[PDB]
Amino acid sequence: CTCVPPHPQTAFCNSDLVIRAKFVGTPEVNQTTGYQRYEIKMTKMYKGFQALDIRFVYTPAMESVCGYFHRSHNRSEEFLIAGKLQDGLLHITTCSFVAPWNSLSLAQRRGFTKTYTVGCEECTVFPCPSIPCKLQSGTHCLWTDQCLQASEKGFQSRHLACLPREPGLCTWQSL
Amino acid sequence: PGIPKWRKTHLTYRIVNYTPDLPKDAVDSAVEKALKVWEEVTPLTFSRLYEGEADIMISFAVREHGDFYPFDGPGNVLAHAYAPGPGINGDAHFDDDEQWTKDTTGTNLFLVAAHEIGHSLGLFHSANTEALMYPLYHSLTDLTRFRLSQDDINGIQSLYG
Ligand SMILES: [Ca+2]
Ligand SMILES: [Ca+2]
Ligand SMILES: [Ca+2]
Ligand SMILES: [Zn+2]
Ligand SMILES: [Zn+2]
Repeated sequence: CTCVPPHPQTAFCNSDLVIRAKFVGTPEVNQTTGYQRYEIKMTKMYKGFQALDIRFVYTPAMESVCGYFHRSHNRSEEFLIAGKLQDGLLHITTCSFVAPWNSLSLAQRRGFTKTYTVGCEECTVFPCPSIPCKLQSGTHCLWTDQCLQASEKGFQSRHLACLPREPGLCTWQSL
Repeated sequence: PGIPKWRKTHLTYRIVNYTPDLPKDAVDSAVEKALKVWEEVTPLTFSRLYEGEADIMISFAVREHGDFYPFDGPGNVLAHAYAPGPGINGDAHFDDDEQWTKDTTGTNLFLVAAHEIGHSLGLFHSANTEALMYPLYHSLTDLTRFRLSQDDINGIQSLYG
């Protein structure tokens, strides 16, 4: 399994659900489908009010094939989960944006809560691997953090949103 | 508790499939080099097959794809592989919704392949950011001076010695 985990704003915009939750049990493996599921208590929801509260998160049963394995033993630690809705079930991979709420920056919590959704419709955080990167559009913000863990630990990831300054134009801004 | 490793030391591989982002040739070199990083530190050996079923089947796919775990378009998951075994096991899948490149300008086919072959030989992810078996893609390797990490050699040599 090989990941380029997304910028938080991207994670917000492209996930079907965005919530705070606690991890309550051990996953159950379900070998008919190929997926294991965790039971979770949701504590807050930021994106996804066009559904049904949710009690489970699903993910690939093997690490090799991008299964999320939950390292923390918690049991009260709130985590931010950003995942897609497959057939009415919350799905994540090890590439998803999943992180302890407390470990996020202020600019990351503001933003998950309010700021990010401003940039979803009109703006795009485009991942820059090697510089030079090509800028494909004026509404693209180049993500240039080249931390190995850019998503968790990068400056732009931890402080900046990709917001419109005017039509046709987006730039990195500070929250 | 189950530690997967191939029970033979001679394996086979087949590139069943080709991405358009590269010549049908650079693709071969990529895979070749990625098999080679693991063969150089172990007793493992690799024969190539051009027809039939190999131990390690290498393919490019998009979205719905043909197993339990669909790809997701550009970004996030780039590839995945299965631990040693018969069938789908041993195989490595690459999301062709990335731009696969010889160098660093895109997603480097060699780098990702080397990691995924690691899975085909029975390696799990490394918590070490220096390792190839770290699950984030090392976007900044220059490739010129790429070497196999010590955590990685210990891993593959604990399996095949
Ligand atoms: Ca196989
Ligand atoms: Ca992908
Ligand atoms: Ca492609
Ligand atoms: Zn992996
Ligand atoms: Zn697959």
